[PDB]
Amino acid sequence: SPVDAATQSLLSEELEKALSKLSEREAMVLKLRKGLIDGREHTLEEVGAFFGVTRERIRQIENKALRKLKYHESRTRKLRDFLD
Amino acid sequence: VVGPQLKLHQCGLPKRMALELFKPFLLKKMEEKGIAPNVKAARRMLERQRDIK
Amino acid sequence: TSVYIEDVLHEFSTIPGVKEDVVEIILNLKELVVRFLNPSLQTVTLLLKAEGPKEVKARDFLPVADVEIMNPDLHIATLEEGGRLNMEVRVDRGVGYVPAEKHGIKDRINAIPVDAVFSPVRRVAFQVEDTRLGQRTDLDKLTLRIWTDGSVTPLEALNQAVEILREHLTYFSNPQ
Amino acid sequence: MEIKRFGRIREVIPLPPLTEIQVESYRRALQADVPPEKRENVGIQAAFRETFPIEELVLDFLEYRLGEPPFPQDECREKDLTYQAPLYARLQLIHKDTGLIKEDEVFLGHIPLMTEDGSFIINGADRVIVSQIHRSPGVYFTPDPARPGRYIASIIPLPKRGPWIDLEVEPNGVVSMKVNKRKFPLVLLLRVLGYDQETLARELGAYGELVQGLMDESVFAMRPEEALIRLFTLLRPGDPPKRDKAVAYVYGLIADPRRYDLGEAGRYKAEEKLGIRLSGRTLARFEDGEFKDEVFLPTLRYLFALTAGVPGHEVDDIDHLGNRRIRTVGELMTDQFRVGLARLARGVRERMLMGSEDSLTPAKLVNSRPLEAAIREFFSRSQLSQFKDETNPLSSLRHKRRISALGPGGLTRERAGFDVRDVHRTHYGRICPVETPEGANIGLITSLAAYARVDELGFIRTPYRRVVGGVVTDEVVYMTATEEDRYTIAQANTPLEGNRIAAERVVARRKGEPVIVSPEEVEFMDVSPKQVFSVNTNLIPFLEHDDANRALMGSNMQTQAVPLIRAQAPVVMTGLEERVVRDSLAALYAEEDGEVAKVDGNRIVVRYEDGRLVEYPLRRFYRSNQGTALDQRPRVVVGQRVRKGDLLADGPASENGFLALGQNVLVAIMPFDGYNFEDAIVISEELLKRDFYTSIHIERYEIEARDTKLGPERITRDIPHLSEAALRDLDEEGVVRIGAEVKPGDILVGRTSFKGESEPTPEERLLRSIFGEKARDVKDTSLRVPPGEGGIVVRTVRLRRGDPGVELKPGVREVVRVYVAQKRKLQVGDKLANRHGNKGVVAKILPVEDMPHLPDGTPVDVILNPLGVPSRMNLGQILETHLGLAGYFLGQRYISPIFDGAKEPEIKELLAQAFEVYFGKRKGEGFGVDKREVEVLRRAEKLGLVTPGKTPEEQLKELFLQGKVVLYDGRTGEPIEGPIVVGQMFIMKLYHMVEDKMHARSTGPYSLITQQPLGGKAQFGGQRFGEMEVWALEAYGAAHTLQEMLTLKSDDIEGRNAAYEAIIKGEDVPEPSVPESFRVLVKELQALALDVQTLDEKDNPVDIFEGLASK
DNA sequence: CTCCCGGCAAATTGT
DNA sequence: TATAATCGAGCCGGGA
RNA sequence: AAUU
Repeated sequence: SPVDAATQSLLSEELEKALSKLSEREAMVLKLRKGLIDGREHTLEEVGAFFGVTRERIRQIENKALRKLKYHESRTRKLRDFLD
Repeated sequence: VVGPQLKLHQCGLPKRMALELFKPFLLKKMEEKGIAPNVKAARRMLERQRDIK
Repeated sequence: TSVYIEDVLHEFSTIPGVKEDVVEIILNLKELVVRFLNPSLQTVTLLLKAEGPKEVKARDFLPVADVEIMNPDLHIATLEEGGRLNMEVRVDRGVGYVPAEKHGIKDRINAIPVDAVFSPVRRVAFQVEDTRLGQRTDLDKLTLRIWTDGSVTPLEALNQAVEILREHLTYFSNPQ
Repeated sequence: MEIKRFGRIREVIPLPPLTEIQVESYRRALQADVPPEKRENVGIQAAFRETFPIEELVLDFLEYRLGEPPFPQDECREKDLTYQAPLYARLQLIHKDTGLIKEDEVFLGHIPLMTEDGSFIINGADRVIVSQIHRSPGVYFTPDPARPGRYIASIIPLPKRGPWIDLEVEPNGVVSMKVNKRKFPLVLLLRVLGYDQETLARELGAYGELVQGLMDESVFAMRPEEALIRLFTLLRPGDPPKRDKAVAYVYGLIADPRRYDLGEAGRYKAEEKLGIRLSGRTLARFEDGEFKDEVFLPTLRYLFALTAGVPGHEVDDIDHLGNRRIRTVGELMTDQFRVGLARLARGVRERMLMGSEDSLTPAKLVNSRPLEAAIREFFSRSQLSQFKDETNPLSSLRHKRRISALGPGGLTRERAGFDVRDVHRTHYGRICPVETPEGANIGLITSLAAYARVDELGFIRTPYRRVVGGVVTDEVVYMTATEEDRYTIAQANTPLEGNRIAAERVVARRKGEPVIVSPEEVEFMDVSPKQVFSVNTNLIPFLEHDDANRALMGSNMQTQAVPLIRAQAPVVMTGLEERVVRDSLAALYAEEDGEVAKVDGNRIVVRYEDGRLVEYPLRRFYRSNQGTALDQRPRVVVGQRVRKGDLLADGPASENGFLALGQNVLVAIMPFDGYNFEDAIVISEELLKRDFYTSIHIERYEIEARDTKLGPERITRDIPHLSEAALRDLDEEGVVRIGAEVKPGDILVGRTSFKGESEPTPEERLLRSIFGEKARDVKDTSLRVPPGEGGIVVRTVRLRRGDPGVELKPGVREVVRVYVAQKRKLQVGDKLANRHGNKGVVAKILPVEDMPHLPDGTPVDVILNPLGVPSRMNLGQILETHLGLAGYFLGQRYISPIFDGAKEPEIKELLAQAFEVYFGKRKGEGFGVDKREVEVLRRAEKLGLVTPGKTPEEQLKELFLQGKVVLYDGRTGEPIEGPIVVGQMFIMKLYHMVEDKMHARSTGPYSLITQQPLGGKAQFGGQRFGEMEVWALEAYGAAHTLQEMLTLKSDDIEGRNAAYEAIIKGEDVPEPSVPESFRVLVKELQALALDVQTLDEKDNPVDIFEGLASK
């Protein structure tokens, strides 16, 4: 619907504004894990193979990426209203 | 309904009707005035009738 | 302004042993004329408990200090053998006609807000008759007839009316 | 208070039972309470005898029985069940070869039962079967429009029970017969019946030029067999004319009492017109191996004699109510039963071929599915089975007495001209001339007259009193239209002394034509004026003073009156308002004499003479079809001695047993500051204060939880992402608690649905991930309050799968229903009407101090503009007010019957007595005439209203006798410069309420193929801006406004999305794109193999699909 | 002539 | 998969 | 089937 088209579009734009504020390496891992790239939510082992690191290393940058993401959110209050 | 007091260029329009008909315009104005944080939040406020201030 | 009847969730209910449905009962409570003797008292709460084959009138309300029921003969509910009526009616002081949707006053969860006709004045007419000071003619003799429910007095009404009008004429003082 | 009744007419008979057209018809069809050997051959009984025996083994019908209903009436409505009885039939199978007899009673399905008040319950909803008017079977003779001196004879059977036949005499001189659009010389058929020229020449020869057109030598040269084969080849080309085949086709067309049915009424009309006797309902017989004629020769004989001008032969008026008959509920239903029966017979023969030809009982041979479906089809989808109108008790009473010319076996709306819609003279006393719909259906749907009853043949009869000599008997004869045309019928108001006619000259009718006649010539006399009009029309006092077009609106609008909590009977009644409540069945009465044992809100227990203690439960706040509250209230007290037929409880819209469709209000007739303009109405806020025109309304909300391929929908209090504020009033299970106040947006029933496969978007996965609330499996589908609705929750019904007594449609776990009630105070935009057709919407509500008021301080209730009267010519409302004024002060109500009513002198006498109370009170209380009453009196005497030189009291009385009073403007205090008409009027609040009609939409649902907004308030629809609306924008030259209608505000998808986004960002709306419905048009033309190309100015193709449709 | 196909006001609601 | 079964069941105007 |  016009509302939905507007809402989803605005959401895609705010999500990207927050991911560019992450290093390229730690933003790409989050996109691969939640399916924003390729549509599939990749396992921890697979993300290890594409960046060539250990399954535990990839879990670590996801939490620090997600934690840093959480910090920028508490600061700018940008993504809160899309939770409905 | 007849509205004798109107000037020829006027009509009576129910407030509840106008809120729906002008809803997109209303959302923007609710943001300029601090009445809502942003457009998405403003719409949620109009959804429940008891939430309308 | 509000009514709570025990074991009644809403206005469209009906009470066993009682002839009147709750809608009619509240319709009867709207005729209750309740005088506050103490001018500082803006709200009260009348209690009523009745059972058995009796016709509840306004007298059966439990007497409260500084409060007089001006029409104790008013019919409220007709109860029959085994009928049990226990209620709490909140009475307020106010002005004009404030409908239930407007005030929405509820002392408790199961309370039914009631349309409030606050005004004590039942009828007002005024006669204008011819009179003379014996030199001059077409003078006016003014007679105001004022009927009331008794909570306030026809005279008290007139003074408040005059006092309102006087206070209103003051508003013409500061021009811009 | 006193009830003063007017009128000098003594009505010898009461109104008939008003629902008898319904009640008696179905009882007659079922005969369930009759023991089988004594059932007459009619209705269900006749249907069985027609279908059986089933030949091919022979299966024969013994008897049927109807069981008791599986569920009572209240229960069916609750559970969405049809109220019906099990039908069983005892059948015996015979093997004609063996002699074997196996007999069993087979179950044929269920038959729907009619309730006490004449309605049905079909899947939980109350329905009415509307009687159907149609052409009576029989033999008719009409003039041929093409050739003036010639005529056509038509033999017409019951609908779908045979073909229509036409006997035309062609210009060449031979008598032609037309059947199934094919014509031939009728002579051929005469020879097949076994007629020989000797019989035919001698019989019709008397008519000189005609008998020779019948003579054809070649036809006589062939025996009835050659003539039968010859005819069959004419009617059915390509079918080999096998001798057994022709008998079979022709027999089925004429002699088969199974494939061709004239009415029983058809037989009588035929026997009566041609002066013969029919052995049956067929035009001919198969007897002694050959065909033996019945109808054709008498019909041919009459046709020749009429063309010749033989005395005693007339043309038939096809709109005469003797030749037009009513098909009542029983007959209509039985027809569908017969069809369902014939399909079951087709099933029997096919089962008498397949499987074991030996080992078969009736139970294996009969499949009742065809029968259950035919009846279920009639009740669910027929055009004569209508949703009951039960807005108020009168709504349903009127519905049952309606007569439709439409439906399966009658006209279409595009197929009926003036003749049928006209008021025929024979409608007098039978069908009401006033009560018909305004608009497209005018004259097709009508209403049964009050004293009319439908006889066994289906003709409407109306009562008349015998007059022998000059004495008016008390014996009433119900007459058909045909029989009425014989006598001279005097009017009901003709003066009487005792039983003797007291006038030397009376007003009477001969064939409807008015004529003046001496008492010696009076054969009968009308029973009453009431007998000419419907029940609704009869509720309008002073009807004799109202123009019919307005009385029509008066009738119909009483149907729409909403039951009021304070509802009152009119102060001026017609005397029918008691009977309507009683026959309606809303009110509750005492069976025998007795004593009241108990009185409750929920019940009344009565002790009778019998000693037996009978308990009558009361229907309290039940929701009718239209959402008005049907609620019964107890009118007696414990220990009251009641007689047989005494009132026990008031139904809806009844007051102490009298029909209460509205309130009696004090009305002033005068313009008021333009709030009165063009029929608008001004009301006093005092009406709301005392709760006049307040009505209770209940709306029903429903929700299903069903099994899905994604998992079960669940009704739960657990709804993703919802606050405790939002869930506050929901119980443990997720259902709103009884009594809560619900407003738009509020949750009624909580429900979860499993998120589809394209589950949360990766965008949504990451957003939720940020907040550390991992994404849920289910979504919130809860049922919510629609915009503009809401109220107090009075009921919840929950039906699951696996609880005793309930099984839902496949896949549905549970169904929850929420009943929400509202007390509606009268408001601006609500519609009011009186019984004379004055209708208007409430435009202004004044505080009591602005209302015009009487000198003694009493303010008026309603101000109606006088500009509504003169053009409308409905003056009954004016007389109603005058008598209503008298009654306001005397404290009385009146019964003024239609056409025998209160007359002016009598109203004036009552008004004088009122003035004494209105004025003498004041003079004794120590008040004299007012200064302003003098000023108005001055101006009134300039108007010729008062006589100059009389005392003010005398003049005020002169004005009061004209129904006018001095009126003070509550704003000024100054009088109205002239005396104004004031009195008590009966006014109803109709079912059209702004709350229901107000609607607005920004954006919302769109349609699948067109992508245009859906329609209607219930779908949150957009308004249709149709062709004519586009013309308006075009004529204004508003091109950009119009383009918006065609694109951004409709089916331009890209445009509307972009336009919305711009408005919420504060930008101006963008220029539109291609409407999606044009793309639909293009592709639909491609599907037709037509190439549609949008081209630029260079004639190069433009792709409006933007590459999406090209490889 | 006869027949065969095309037309036959708008918006709204309701089960 | 093998007795034998063999042909169905609304009025109106205008244009070829 | 209603409303205008």
